[PDB]
Amino acid sequence: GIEVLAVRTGPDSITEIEAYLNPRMGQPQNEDFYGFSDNVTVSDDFGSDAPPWKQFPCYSTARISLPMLNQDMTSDTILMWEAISCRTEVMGVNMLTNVHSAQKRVYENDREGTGIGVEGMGYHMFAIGGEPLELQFMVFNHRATYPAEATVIKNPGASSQVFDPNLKGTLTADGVFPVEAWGPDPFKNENTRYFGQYTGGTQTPPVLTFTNTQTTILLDENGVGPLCKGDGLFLSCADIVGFFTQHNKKMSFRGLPRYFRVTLRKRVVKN
Amino acid sequence: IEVLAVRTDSITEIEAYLNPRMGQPQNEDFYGFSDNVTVSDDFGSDAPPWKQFPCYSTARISLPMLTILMWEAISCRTEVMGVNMLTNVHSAQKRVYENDREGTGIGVEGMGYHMFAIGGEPLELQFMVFNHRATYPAEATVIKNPGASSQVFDPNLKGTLTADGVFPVEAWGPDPFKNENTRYFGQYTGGTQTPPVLTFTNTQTTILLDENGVGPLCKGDGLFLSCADIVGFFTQHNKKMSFRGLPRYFRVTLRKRVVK
Amino acid sequence: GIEVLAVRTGPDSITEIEAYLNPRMGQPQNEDFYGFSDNVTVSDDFGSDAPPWKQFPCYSTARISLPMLNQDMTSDTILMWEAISCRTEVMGVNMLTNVHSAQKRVYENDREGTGIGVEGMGYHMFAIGGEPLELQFMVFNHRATYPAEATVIKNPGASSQVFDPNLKGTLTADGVFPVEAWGPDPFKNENTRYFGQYTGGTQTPPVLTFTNTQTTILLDENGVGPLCKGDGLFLSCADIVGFFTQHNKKMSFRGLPRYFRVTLRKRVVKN
Amino acid sequence: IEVLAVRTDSITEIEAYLNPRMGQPQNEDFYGFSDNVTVSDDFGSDAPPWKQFPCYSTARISLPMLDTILMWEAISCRTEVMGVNMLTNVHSAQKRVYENDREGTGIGVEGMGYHMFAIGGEPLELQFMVFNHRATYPAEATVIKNPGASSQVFDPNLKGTLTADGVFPVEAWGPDPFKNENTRYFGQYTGGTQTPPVLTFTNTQTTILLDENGVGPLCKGDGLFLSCADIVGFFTQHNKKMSFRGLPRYFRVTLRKRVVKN
Amino acid sequence: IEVLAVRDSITEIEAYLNPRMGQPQNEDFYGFSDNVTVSDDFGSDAPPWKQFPCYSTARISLPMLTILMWEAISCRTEVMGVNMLTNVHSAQKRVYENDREGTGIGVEGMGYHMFAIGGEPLELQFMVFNHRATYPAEATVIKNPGASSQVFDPNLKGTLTADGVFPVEAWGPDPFKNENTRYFGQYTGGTQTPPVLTFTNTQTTILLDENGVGPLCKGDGLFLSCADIVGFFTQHNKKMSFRGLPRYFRVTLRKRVVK
Ligand SMILES: CC(=O)N[C@H]1[C@H](O[C@H]2[C@@H](O)[C@@H](CO)O[C@H](O[C@@H]3[C@H](O)[C@@H](O)[C@H](O)O[C@@H]3CO)[C@@H]2O)O[C@H](CO)[C@H](O)[C@@H]1O
Ligand SMILES: CC(=O)N[C@H]1[C@H](O[C@H]2[C@@H](O)[C@@H](CO)O[C@H](O[C@@H]3[C@H](O)[C@@H](O)[C@H](O)O[C@@H]3CO)[C@@H]2O)O[C@H](CO)[C@H](O)[C@@H]1O
Ligand SMILES: CC(=O)N[C@H]1[C@H](O[C@@H]2[C@@H](O)[C@@H](O)O[C@H](CO)[C@@H]2O)O[C@H](CO)[C@H](O)[C@@H]1O
Ligand SMILES: CC(=O)N[C@H]1[C@H](O[C@@H]2[C@@H](O)[C@@H](O)O[C@H](CO)[C@@H]2O)O[C@H](CO)[C@H](O)[C@@H]1O
Ligand SMILES: [K+]
Ligand SMILES: [K+]
Ligand SMILES: [K+]
Ligand SMILES: [K+]
Ligand SMILES: [K+]
Ligand SMILES: [Mg+2]
Ligand SMILES: [Mg+2]
Ligand SMILES: [Mg+2]
Ligand SMILES: [Mg+2]
Ligand SMILES: [Mg+2]
Repeated sequence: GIEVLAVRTGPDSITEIEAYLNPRMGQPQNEDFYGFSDNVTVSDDFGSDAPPWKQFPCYSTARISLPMLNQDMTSDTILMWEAISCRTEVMGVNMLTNVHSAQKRVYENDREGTGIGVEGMGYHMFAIGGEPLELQFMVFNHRATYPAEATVIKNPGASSQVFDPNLKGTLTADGVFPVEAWGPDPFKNENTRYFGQYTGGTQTPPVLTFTNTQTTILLDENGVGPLCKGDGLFLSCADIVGFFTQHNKKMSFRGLPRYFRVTLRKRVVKN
Repeated sequence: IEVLAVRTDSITEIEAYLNPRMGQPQNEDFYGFSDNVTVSDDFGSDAPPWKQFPCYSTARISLPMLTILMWEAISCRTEVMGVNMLTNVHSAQKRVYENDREGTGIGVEGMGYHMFAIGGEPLELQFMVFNHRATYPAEATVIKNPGASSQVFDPNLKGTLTADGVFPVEAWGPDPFKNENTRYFGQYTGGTQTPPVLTFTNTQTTILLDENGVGPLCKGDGLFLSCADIVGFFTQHNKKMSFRGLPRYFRVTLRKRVVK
Repeated sequence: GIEVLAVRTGPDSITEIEAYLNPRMGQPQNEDFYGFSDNVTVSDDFGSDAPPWKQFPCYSTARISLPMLNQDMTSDTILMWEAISCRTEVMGVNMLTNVHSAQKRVYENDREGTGIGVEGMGYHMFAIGGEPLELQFMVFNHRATYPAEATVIKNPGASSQVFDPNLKGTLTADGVFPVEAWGPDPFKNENTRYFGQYTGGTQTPPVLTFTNTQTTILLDENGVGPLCKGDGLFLSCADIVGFFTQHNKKMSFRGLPRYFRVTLRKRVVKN
Repeated sequence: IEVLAVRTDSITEIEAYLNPRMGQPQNEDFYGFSDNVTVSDDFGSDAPPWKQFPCYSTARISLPMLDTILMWEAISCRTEVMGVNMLTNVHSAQKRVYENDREGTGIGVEGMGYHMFAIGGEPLELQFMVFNHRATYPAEATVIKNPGASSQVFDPNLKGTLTADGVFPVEAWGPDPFKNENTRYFGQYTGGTQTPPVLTFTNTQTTILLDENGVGPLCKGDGLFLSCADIVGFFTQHNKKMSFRGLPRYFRVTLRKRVVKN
Repeated sequence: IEVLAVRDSITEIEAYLNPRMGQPQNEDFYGFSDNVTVSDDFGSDAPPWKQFPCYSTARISLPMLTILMWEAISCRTEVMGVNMLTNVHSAQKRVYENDREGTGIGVEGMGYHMFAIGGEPLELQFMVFNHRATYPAEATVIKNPGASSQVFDPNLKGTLTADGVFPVEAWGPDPFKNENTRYFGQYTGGTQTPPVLTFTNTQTTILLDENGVGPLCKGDGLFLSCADIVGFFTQHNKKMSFRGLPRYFRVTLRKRVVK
């Protein structure tokens, strides 16, 4: 319900922020497995499914405080920051050339060859908005009991295995909304742009690109970018690269951090 | 229909979801899945049990009440929702190293079949089957005794998608000889261990205007949405496999069109 | 050597035709395995190679009779139908979601899993022309003895395993020109547009798309579409989806029919 | 060459084919194939026999005879790998999908695709570069002898030109990006041995050969130089012996008369 | 740098960087790593020198020329020697090893292809798979980098100032810096992945930023960097080594007036 008016265009009308989101794969920060999940355990049935904390990835999010542009918030019009473009890069793609660190080998029976490296599912998504990303709760198995550390809808019922219009949330906190339990809500997010790709498998080769030359335009079909409510820019992502497999065949998620550059301009809006 | 001028009050937007109809009933523990797939020994004794195969999803959306005016669908967004759930490799899945009782679950793998249709009347179907001798269950809507020509194109074997969750995906497809008033789109990747590849964004708008600049015209002020979204197979520890589906989001923008 | 003159415009100037071509994978029409080849047998050497009839696919073709637009064919100029655009779709893709019909199972040793469905090579091609598709004879093994039912160059010699400028033909008949022995001739086909893709393997997943929204322009670099000599529109195709594998490991080609919509306009030509 | 006005019968089109040179002799039963590939135990005793490895195809096309002089300028091309249809053959003496059961189709052609072509007004300029510098190439092949360890990466001394058909090994020579000012080249490599081959064909694709300055290859000696290599994969026999399989390439080239300073 | 107008005025350079996969130049395995060994745990992880690839880099001296600077406006780049990967006879594990039959498997596995063109050294972010890895003395790394180095730590910076000693697995381009460099990278992982490479002399990449300004060559130096891991070479005894290829650079520069 924001009435959008004129773009401002002077030499001081554009700002740029840069930010990083570290991955939240499960293992705690400042400890030896930071960037990984704990070794994944698998239930015998849907009824007894209770994934332990640290064994599954959660979304990354941050609110970036922008310069406050309005001396008087009672004026007939105010300025808001409008996100018009971004650059985003998955960082540390270089580290995936490591095939020597405690990895199951290509020829395990012969105790020979390189490590198999990271392989399996890729889940890469990011979102840029003027308010938190709007979520739809949806799970593979509704009878999964998520641990206390996680933010989920408890006892969500059978309808949560597909679309249930009751089961909404917002990405309000870093490292607690499980990736497997929440996704972007296309019924909402009028003030956010999101982008995602899933490549499944457990032996799938990761495919990643990185360049500082690619800009994505964030303007909608009315030429309006995300408008930063309360001078807040919301960045969200998940970057599951695949799995790390140990000699003893235990497997963990590996994630990478994401870079964001967002170019914003001053937009007059009705107040 | 004699189509005259675009009117300009004059624009409306609708949003809808279609849940998948993979075979297991709603409001029960396996909703979103088929029942475990059984395989016949030969084409002559081929009776796929009810709940073991996916069916099309469909709905008619009631549009606001209205020479006549008709709602003309000019653009859409669509999205397969719940892609996020496929990051689950812990729920009762055959493991990567089953012989060692070790590794993640293998997750959902195998065939992707993704189709959607938006029109001003029900989707017109062409009946076509892998094996014409398959005996479909009573619950399913099929052409009985369709004959050998139903394994390829037979101009006689027509239908319309009039009901949700009963038209088998494996027996019906969009009819390219009809559907002048519907746009449809479909992608198929086969296999049983194929990596699923799904994308999601809110930045993709598809224009529904034909070559004459005319969108689907909503007969009886009804907008017809149809889809099927098979994501792949769920494999249990005991190697039983079932279809897994996901729900689809629709946004359609419509405008008032004057017609004769 | 047709001298092309003015395009006719106006409400009488365009016609649209729709047609289907059923696949010719080997098994006879109106019998239980229509849409399939017979089970593929494999030779022990190139010298003894003699593929039986029904075991290999052939090209589909039709000549569509167009409205006869000229009352007098002796006039200094006549009208010809000129194909300017087409839509084409592989029909029946829906059927490949069948993994229950007598298929080798994913876990055959456990008698468990879905069927493996249709997997392996995809060969998809179509042509639209004002005359028969012009062909180049070319074979994997020149010593192959084709059955009497098939149209081939007999005793073609070693040069037929690569390009031999002598080994020309035209796609004059339906369901008899083996796919594996004939391909489009890029030296000819001035009045035909053809398009093809091959994806090999026997375990390769089929990849097919279908929509009623995709139009292919058929005008050449001079703005001239295929001109229908004698009011005949030539449609050709092959749509090998992959193989059907039985429980006993016998394998057969599976094909699908193709839809054509062709938009034609009246073109004046010299006569 | 100082380039002046386009003098545009100012236009000519040529068509040609280059048969592959996979190793087995022409006019004999395995034409299009290599001989069955043998693998060495180590880099120090590595001598790939003649016929077991592919070589580049090349031809010079004689064009219509012609202060300043006229030269033919190639402005566009079509090219096509022909015979893609033959790869639907899964019956000709092929290892079977279920060999232990003596059942299934043949496995067909699978493995690496190496597809390159070049169109120039002089021979394609080459850079010598090899997997293993100690490989002993056969007498039939054109190689740099004793090329040194440098030749496993870039060495500026190790140059050649593609002057003859069917004798420059693909695995020892590639296009030189430091040269080829008067040639356009294009290449694609997909590796492996069981990789699915992917090939397309159409007569609706034309490639523009003009450079940044709007000049196409100028045909020195009124000669048009066509080169290629089209490895589609490996043929596997019942006894697991493997051989390269190649396909011929079509070229159409449109040329116009260009005035140049003599 | 305050950038004024585009100012005889154009120059072109060509260069190659040979790969630094680990085995020494002018010896029989130039282009390869040594055979890769694998640790039993993250705690005892000490990759020997020559078993892992490092970045290649060179500074190109530009012609002697408010001030004027050289501004890189376009490049061509190509991975050379793609032709050599058609070799399936040179001491490779056979397709049917049990039968001592078939071609060699050739080069297979991970592709890492990155290049950068700049007016100063490439700015690096340190990031490693396993922070407890002990890199050998020959390598340039951050010693005892801590758990934060397994993801993004803003304290863990370098610049690519030396050829063949910055491990690819420890350094990547820093998106927080590199305002005067253009970098491009693609990774495809796995150990049995088919390599996919293209080559042509018909592709030119524009190096101008959103303000129409290319890399400005500080001290009249042009900085070229790359890593081109094509995949692994597998011997009959299943030992595996990195295989790299050299990269070609063409760069077009123009004279630019700056304050
Ligand atoms: C053991 C197992 O995996 N059970 C799963 C169950 O499979 C059975 C089910 O698919 C039925 C059809 O509804 O078919 C088979 O059971 C038959 C018979 O129908 C049943 O009554 C008897 O118990 O055993 C028979 C042979 O097993 C399948 O085993 O399916 C459910 C979903 O419907 C769950 O997946 C359950 O884990
Ligand atoms: C058995 C078989 O597959 N035969 C095929 C034949 O393979 C031989 C061929 O590749 C030659 C080199 O020209 O090498 C091997 O044969 C050697 C020797 O050269 C030969 O004279 C002797 O009889 O056998 C030896 C091996 O023990 C290969 O077996 O090659 C042709 C193609 O050239 C056919 O593929 C034939 O089926
Ligand atoms: C023996 C081994 O691989 N140990 C792992 C260790 O695995 C643990 C698992 O065996 C079980 O005991 O649960 C705990 C939960 O924290 C561990 O997952 O995990 C650590 C990293 O967490 C490391 O991978 C060891 O090598
Ligand atoms: C037992 C079996 O799988 N039968 C197949 C049948 O195979 C036949 C083959 O075994 C041999 O006898 O030759 C004939 C040639 O016409 C058959 O190929 O084939 C039919 C299909 O025609 C069917 O697949 C049976 O199940
Ligand atoms: K930006
Ligand atoms: K819309
Ligand atoms: K024969
Ligand atoms: K041409
Ligand atoms: K350049
Ligand atoms: Mg909404
Ligand atoms: Mg119609
Ligand atoms: Mg011709
Ligand atoms: Mg040069
Ligand atoms: Mg910066």
